[PDB]
Amino acid sequence: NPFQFYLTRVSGVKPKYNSGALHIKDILSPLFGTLVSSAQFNYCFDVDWLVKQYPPEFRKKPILLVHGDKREAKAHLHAQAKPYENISLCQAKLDIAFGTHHTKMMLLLYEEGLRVVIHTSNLIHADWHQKTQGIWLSPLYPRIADGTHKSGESPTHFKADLISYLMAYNAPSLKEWIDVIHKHDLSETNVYLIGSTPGRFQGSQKDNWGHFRLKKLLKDHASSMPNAESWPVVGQFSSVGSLGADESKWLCSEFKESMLTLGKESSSVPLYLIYPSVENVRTSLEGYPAGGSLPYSIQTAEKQNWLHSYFHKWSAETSGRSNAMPHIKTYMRPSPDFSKIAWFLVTSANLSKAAWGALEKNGTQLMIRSYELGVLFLPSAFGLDSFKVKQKFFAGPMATFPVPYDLPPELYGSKDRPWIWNIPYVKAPDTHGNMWVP
Ligand SMILES: O=C(O)c1c[nH]c2c(-c3ccccc3)cccc2c1=O
Repeated sequence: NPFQFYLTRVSGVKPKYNSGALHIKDILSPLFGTLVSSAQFNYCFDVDWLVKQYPPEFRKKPILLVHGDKREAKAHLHAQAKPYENISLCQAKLDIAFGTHHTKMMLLLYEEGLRVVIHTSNLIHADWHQKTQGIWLSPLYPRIADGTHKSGESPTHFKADLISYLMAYNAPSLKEWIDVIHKHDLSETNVYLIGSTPGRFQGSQKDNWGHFRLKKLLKDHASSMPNAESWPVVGQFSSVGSLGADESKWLCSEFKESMLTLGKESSSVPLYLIYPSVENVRTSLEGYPAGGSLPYSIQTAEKQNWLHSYFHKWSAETSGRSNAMPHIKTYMRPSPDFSKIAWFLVTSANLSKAAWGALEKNGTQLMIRSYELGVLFLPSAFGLDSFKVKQKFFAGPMATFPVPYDLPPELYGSKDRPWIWNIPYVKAPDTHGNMWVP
């Protein structure tokens, strides 16, 4: 395969459903490269656990943890890392209220080159145990010879775009990583970077981030087809923000409008949202505790009951993961019969204005609260007009894209409810025999 899109290993499925999956120990193995230094961008860290995932011979190499924690949470993280003299920390600035550092990325510097890993898992045991999570693995990027002057840039502009993302932090520890990236050849990269960074962007900067970044890439590098209006949009996520009193406020006015962009020319497009029902969580491998990582609050939900008529169950027989609750987030554009897709995005971004941006100041400014990161797969970047959907995620032309859940998505039944994490479920017990009492 040219796509290098993986799922994490799931404890409890048959071996055939983990053949081709990756655990964090696999990613950090010496088979991938001889580690010199690494940077771990994430939201939540268990530092004792994380160091144990590195190979023993690499556990004293420098590690930088890039996080967004403040005040007592910041102190707690520093306390976790103090026993490890080789670990440094970088607090990403969050100057807009209610923002978080959600980006999940590894920079892995080797003797042999550099690797970039953009993924969806927190650095804690539970996120790699029984969840559905996504990983994109970059090629091994070779170093540019000292004295040679080459750009090292890809046709997707990935090198410049990754440097731009890191520059937004304005952090000394990340200037060091920017200099590392400048020294490597990333020309083989076949994905586009889609990032969010906190701020208020107008003018030339409007298209740099968030859903306007996605819109710009789809305008420039995808083609519109006849009957495009019949190609649905699918969004699949693990959390939902406050989207407003009706769909016209944000979901179907600016978010969907960016997502349905194709080509440079100038809505009844079906919108499918995939989000675990209560029954999905109850019967999952983890049981109700899986809902601890699906943080949809009742306060938000009760203000937007209109949204739930868009919701479809989690189903993933194609990858044997129907009972492995999703923490991956994906967005894609399938054909009307779900046999092809016009593009696929894997990202940290949930269905929220904080992650994707919301227009302000009479439509002239995009305000984003959070850091997010994902990679976009476009057929044009692979010499194709569309991707055929792989029918079985782990089965065997390698130009078919491995969609990790079932299509078409299945609408909630009349008795289904979206998982809401801060109310009790006492009607029926989970796979471990327990109820849920927040
Ligand atoms: O990395 C990620 O995707 C995650 C980000 N926030 C999470 C929260 C949370 C939500 C609101 C306020 C504080 C915490 C709770 C449970 C899991 C997550 C989580 O998994």
